[PDB]
Amino acid sequence: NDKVRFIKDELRLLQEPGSYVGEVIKIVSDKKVLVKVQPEGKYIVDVAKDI
Amino acid sequence: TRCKLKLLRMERIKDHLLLEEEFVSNSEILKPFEKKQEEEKKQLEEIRGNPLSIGTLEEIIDDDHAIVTSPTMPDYYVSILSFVDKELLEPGCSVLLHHKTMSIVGVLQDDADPMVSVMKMDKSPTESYSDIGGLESQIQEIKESVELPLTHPELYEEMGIKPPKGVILYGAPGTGKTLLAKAVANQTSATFLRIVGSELIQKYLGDGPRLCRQIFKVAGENAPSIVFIDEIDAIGTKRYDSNSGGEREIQRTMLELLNQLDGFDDRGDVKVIMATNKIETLDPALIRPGRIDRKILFENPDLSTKKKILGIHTSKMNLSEDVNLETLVTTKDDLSGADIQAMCTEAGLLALRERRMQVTAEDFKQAKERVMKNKVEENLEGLYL
Amino acid sequence: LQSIGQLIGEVMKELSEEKYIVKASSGPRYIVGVRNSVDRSKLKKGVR
Amino acid sequence: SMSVALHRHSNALVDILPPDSDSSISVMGENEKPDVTYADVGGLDMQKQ
Ligand SMILES: Nc1ncnc2c1ncn2[C@@H]1O[C@H](COP(=O)(O)OP(=O)(O)OP(=O)(O)O)[C@@H](O)[C@H]1O
Ligand SMILES: [Mg+2]
Repeated sequence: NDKVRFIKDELRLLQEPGSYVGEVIKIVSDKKVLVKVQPEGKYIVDVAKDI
Repeated sequence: TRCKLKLLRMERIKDHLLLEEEFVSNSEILKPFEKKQEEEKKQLEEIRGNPLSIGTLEEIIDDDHAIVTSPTMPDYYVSILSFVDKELLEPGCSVLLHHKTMSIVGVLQDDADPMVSVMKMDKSPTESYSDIGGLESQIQEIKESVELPLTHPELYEEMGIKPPKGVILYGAPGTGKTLLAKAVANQTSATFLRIVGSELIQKYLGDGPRLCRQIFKVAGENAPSIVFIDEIDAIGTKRYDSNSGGEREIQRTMLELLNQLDGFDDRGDVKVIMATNKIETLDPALIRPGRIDRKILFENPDLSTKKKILGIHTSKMNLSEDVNLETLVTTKDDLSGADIQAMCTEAGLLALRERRMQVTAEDFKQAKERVMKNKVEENLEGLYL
Repeated sequence: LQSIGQLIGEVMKELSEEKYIVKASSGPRYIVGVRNSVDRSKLKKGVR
Repeated sequence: SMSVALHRHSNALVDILPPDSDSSISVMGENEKPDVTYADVGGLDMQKQ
């Protein structure tokens, strides 16, 4: 039961889509931050529920 | 004791009072959100969304539209929308575009860039006049040009000639022109922008010139101003490769700067400081002699000058009671203040090596030996003998 | 119209008999499979 | 840091590659010398040693 469950849970992470990676340049006044996405351009984007 | 007590009195009441007033106000604001406010904030979210892509506003077309250029390679014809209008915008400002369907949904940047942050400074310079001490005659060419029309432009009007316009710091390394630029701008009482011209070089296209343009816009808001473009020599004329290039953008940047010298209105209120190693490290294509005014020629400290410079350094240096200033000056011949700076530091290193607190006269000779070492010339007695 | 175009690369390196490193003209390097139809005797490194 | 495989449509790390991969080809011909041996040499016997 532990083993079969894990092999399926890692598969579930693959199927659901990618991620990227930025660095916060500054904080803006709508509760969003100015990120520079390192391999592309900038995007201004909302905080998490843990952040 | 009592001088403490009085300051203590004032500083506690002002800080503390303020904290309590801020602390209450965050609640007093949030409780009512009825009527105008809720409506306003709600509309602004709806027109917007998430994520928002940075943009730049190239121009406005007079039909409530605009031409914008994105960080992605495409450029786009968009509608002007939201609370931000074309009256509230101005060209060359960074603007928020909604990702899915490109339209200006707002602004929060308001022309804030990582180049804009480095250029900004509206505070007084760090060095004051004769920190920077001495090259007095050199200051007595920079001050004439830079301080004087800002202070009273009147003088030139009564004289009956056009005011000065810019200065070109050029000539010897190691005279501190990169420091000197600071010294003067303090004295005048004016705002001091500082930007390194190496950061106006970009491998992206049309970006080079945008960065040059931001400088004069800022300069005009905070006028009177002295703008230091540090190292115009570093735009230079250089080339990265000639088989994959890099030497196109250099020209377009150099050009955008020659135009706003005169072309940002005939004013000595938009002063420039151009520091350069020599003029033949620049693009040889140039604006005429009076447009840049006086070219300020730095040369080697003479015997008197390097006493001054040396003296500054050694006061800072601790535990040198066995050193006499004059004798250092006797043995040495004319040299930059740069090499005096090194000799004093090499002399701490030697005395730290030895493990002895004191710094001797004898010590200093060893440091002279090290600095002078590879300057040797035997064709001096090749001609003389 | 029903046959459709095809993509060119070059065998960048042989990974396996049945796996090849190709470098696409479009852009990205790929690991591809080998069809029944193409024989592995034809496949080798550096061939188009 | 070395080369690795990512899925085409899942865009994730599913599989690993040797670092040997994605580097210069090693002899563009076949590796070894054609029928030419120490017999064919004819030199230079010492220096070949
Ligand atoms: N007038 C001065 N009084 C005190 N110290 C000085 C003075 N002039 C120069 N120095 C010293 O020498 C150092 C070298 O000067 P600086 O860095 O400004 O050089 P520069 O002439 O701009 O050269 P480059 O050609 O590399 O731009 C200063 O950092 C300072 O320590
Ligand atoms: Mg300098």
